[PDB]
Formats: sequence, structure tokens, C-alpha cells
Amino acid sequence: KEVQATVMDWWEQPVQLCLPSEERGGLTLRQWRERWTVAVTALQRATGSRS
Amino acid sequence: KLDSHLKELRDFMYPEGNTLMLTTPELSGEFHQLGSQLEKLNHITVEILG
Repeated sequence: KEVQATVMDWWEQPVQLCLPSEERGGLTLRQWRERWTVAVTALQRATGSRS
Repeated sequence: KLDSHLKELRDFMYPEGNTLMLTTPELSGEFHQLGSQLEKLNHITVEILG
């Protein structure tokens, strides 16, 4: 059960949400991730590449 | 004497009266329990690797 917990931590990497108010380049990590997710989604739409 | 020897040996070998017992019942029960627990451990292992 402990090993299963470790596998879970490796997959989710929870430490990325621990500093929300930190801005870099005028944006927070979340914002950056969001920007990334929108961009990844736009690329996937253009590149017909239906994920 | 012969009758007594026969009765003593028989009582020892047939503890539940109907079946010749070669293994100690207490031990036979433990083997079964250990086999069952190992099967559970093998499932958990396969599940995690998968």
C-alpha cells in the first residue's frame, strides 16, 4: 500500500501547487500551465491532430 | 495386550475416528492459511506492476 502511494506521488507531482502567489514574467505557475494547456490544445486543434 | 496395543495405535492415527491422519491437524491448518495469504500478496504485487 505504501508502494502504491509512492507511485501516486511520482505521477501527480503535488509540489508544483505549493507556491501560488509567486510570479515570474508577470504570471503565476498556474497561469503559465494554463497558457501551456491552451497552447497545447490549439496546436492539437490545428494539427488536425485529434488527440 | 494385543487388543490394548491395537486400540492405542488406532486412536493415535485416527484422531477424528473416520480418517487416517498423516499430518498434524494443527499443521495442516497453518499450511492452508499460509497459502491463502501468499496468494493475496501475489495479487497486490501484480496489481502494482501492472
